Amino acid sequence: ANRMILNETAWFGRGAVGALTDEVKRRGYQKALIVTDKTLVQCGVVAKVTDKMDAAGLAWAIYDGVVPNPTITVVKEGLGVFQNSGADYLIAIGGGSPQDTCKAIGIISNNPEFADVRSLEGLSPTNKPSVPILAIPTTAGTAAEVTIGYVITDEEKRRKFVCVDPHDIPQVAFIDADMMDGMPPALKAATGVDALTHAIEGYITRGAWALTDALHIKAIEIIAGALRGSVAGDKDAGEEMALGQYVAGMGFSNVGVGLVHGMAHPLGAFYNTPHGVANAILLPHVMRYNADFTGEKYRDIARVMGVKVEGMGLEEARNAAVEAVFALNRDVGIPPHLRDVGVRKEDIPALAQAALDDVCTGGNPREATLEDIVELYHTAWTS
Amino acid sequence: ANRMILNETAWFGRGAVGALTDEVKRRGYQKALIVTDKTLVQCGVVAKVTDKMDAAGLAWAIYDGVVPNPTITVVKEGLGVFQNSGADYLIAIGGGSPQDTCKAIGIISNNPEFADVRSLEGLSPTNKPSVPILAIPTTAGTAAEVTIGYVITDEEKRRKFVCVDPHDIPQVAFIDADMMDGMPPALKAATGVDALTHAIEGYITRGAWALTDALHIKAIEIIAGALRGSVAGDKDAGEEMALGQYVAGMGFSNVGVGLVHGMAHPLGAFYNTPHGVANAILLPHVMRYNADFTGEKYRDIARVMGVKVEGMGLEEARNAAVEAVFALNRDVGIPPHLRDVGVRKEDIPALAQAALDDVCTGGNPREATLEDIVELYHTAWTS
Ligand SMILES: NC(=O)C1=CN([C@@H]2O[C@H](COP(=O)(O)OP(=O)(O)OC[C@H]3O[C@@H](n4cnc5c(N)ncnc54)[C@H](O)[C@@H]3O)[C@@H](O)[C@H]2O)C=CC1
Ligand SMILES: NC(=O)C1=CN([C@@H]2O[C@H](COP(=O)(O)OP(=O)(O)OC[C@H]3O[C@@H](n4cnc5c(N)ncnc54)[C@H](O)[C@@H]3O)[C@@H](O)[C@H]2O)C=CC1
Ligand SMILES: [Fe+3]
Ligand SMILES: [Fe+3]
Repeated sequence: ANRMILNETAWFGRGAVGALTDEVKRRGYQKALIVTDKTLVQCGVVAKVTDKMDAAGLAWAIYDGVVPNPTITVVKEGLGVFQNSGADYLIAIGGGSPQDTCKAIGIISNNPEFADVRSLEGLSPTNKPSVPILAIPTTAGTAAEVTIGYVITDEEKRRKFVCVDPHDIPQVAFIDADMMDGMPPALKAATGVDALTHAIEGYITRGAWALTDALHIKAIEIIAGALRGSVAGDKDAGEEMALGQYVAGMGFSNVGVGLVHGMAHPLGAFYNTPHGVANAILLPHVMRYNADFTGEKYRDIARVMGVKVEGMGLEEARNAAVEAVFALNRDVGIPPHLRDVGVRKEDIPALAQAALDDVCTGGNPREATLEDIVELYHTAWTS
Repeated sequence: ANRMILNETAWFGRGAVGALTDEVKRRGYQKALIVTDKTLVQCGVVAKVTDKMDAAGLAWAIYDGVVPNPTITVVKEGLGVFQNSGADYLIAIGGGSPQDTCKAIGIISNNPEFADVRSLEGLSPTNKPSVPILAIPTTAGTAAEVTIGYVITDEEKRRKFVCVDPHDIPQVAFIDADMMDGMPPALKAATGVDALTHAIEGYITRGAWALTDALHIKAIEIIAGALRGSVAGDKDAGEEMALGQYVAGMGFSNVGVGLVHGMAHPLGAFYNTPHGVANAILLPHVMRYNADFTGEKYRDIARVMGVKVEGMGLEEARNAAVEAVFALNRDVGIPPHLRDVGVRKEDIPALAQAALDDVCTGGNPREATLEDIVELYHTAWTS
């Protein structure tokens, strides 16, 4: 049997954070800890929420110490703030980094034996649900608001580790493009191809089944249709991306991804490479590696990405899907090589071992060896 | 902004009730009231759940007094059992009737100011969540396990009233075709076209948007592909129908349906007509009435119902969709006229007024007058 964890309550569309004060009142919560970063405070994005909260007379404190690729230290700092704040719920405002941080705080806060943070890794044997989380994405996106995974950086060990826990699922997600319009184009592009990577790896993952297939192929269609326009600054394209990134989550959270996420995590841990950029560069190279274990599914990808696949045989359609992703990466200004974003040749053997041992690699529809991952990094390295 | 209420946790596939004992233990519940009917006790379908529960050492009581089109009297009997049982949670085993009954008991049981049952009608202003509900459908189906609506019969007033409450959403749904194989073919057919009706009315409802559209058109595809085979007794067709009926719910619960449900509720209340059979007879007639306010959407329906649309104008495609539903109704043995299932000509004026006042009618993409609903019943009535 296949399990689906989803958000019990989700609000979709420009103005969706408009619903938050009434959700909080109907739930009887008394005080929020908002988990976010200095940038979203600075740019006035957190204020879009706190202004409404203040107008409704709802108490909030704020932790803004989250850094991209959130570390064990960030989780413990935020945990310390929550525990002294008196908060009875959490509001995650940000991308993956604040949202994963918020999941770790919420879990540890109702399961205090996990406050070392490392022991949460894998299928966390938590007894209690997370402190309730209201999740507000500001990137488009990691789909953190609807996934049961969160990823934390162990600095001492130089590795991103995955915590998977149904207890961490947010009680409400607010998917509101107003909260996303301030993303620089490069951030829209990087988080866009992240979303696309989720949808494409979810579509072809070992555990894929009819429902996740339907969700994933619709998310690829929405993302491929909207990203160029969103990066260009189109309003409706921004709103489409907010939805597409989410729908991808509904799928990949429940069945997994593959070697792209597997190979992107070591780059995060070694170099602090943004997750989306690492995914964007690796995606077409890994799709080429996977092509022969994906049945007719690349034909579907090619079609929804606007390639005329009528008549074109399966081998040509598989290549047109890989090329449509190369073309998207170029069109939205993602650098094409790992060397352009600070990766070192010398590190590839160690990166490849960490990629092979990454839990996300298990979902890849083609069995990867150390030497295959070594070769793949070398292919993404430089011309 | 658009809201989605879904199941936080759902298990899909043959053997899905296999997960119930683990879900109960993880949740720390002490004692279930199972809400069901004498038929599912008699046919040994309840035992498929209680045998696993007994093997896991889990306490259960049982209320088996639910009748099709569950009355106020059934809700109060079940309420009385729950309140004296000591149960801390509910397991709904059945079709719409036990599942809607279980939602009413769960709500009333944590919201004692609604125990008259009539006051729950509409957007019930409940303060408290329902007693937690684990939902196990045995028909394919009403999608009750995932909807926020429930429908109760006021015998004295001769009317089905709709209660809409996010507090009633089941904590976990187990969608397990093993629990559905015992349905007589006529019940598979009647609940099948119910599922199809939900998906088609959801697809064209006034509140329809991108997410519900994707869910609905995928559910029409699954249902139209599997129903004939399921009615014939095909195993995999049965499993497909279990999924399709659910996916339809994920949509229509969150945006609504239309005039088919609106006109079927009076038949329930006047005659105790099965819901699905009334939906099946009315569906193609209402679809023809709606055709011109459905954009390109009947062309989508025609395609996924296996009509060759390659070089077909939208007018012809709209008619082929109406005809594909007539053809399905014939092939699965649904009587074609309202007169064949015990409706009276003399009642049509009163039925039409009750249909017009039914809250479900509001979603219809074409504004219905009394005269239009009168005419529609007359069209479905006889040769
Ligand atoms: N929880 C899960 O299931 C998943 C986890 N992840 C994790 O998510 C993280 C990546 O999160 P992302 O959203 O890609 O970025 P992020 O949350 O790391 O943020 C990147 C940077 O963009 C800035 N930023 C974010 N939103 C902005 C906005 N609206 N306007 C202006 N600046 C803004 C932030 O302040 C930050 O400096 C990684 O740690 C990755 O491992 C990725 C996918 C799935
Ligand atoms: N909750 C919601 O949002 C919705 C509500 N409904 C409600 O659902 C009700 C109709 O529910 P249905 O599921 O169509 O039927 P039902 O639950 O009323 O049952 C119909 C008959 O079939 C029998 N049966 C059910 N499963 C069986 C199985 N596996 N094997 C043998 N016999 C079986 C039952 O014992 C019963 O006698 C109506 O009262 C309607 O208003 C309908 C759809 C949506
Ligand atoms: Fe990702
Ligand atoms: Fe129905």
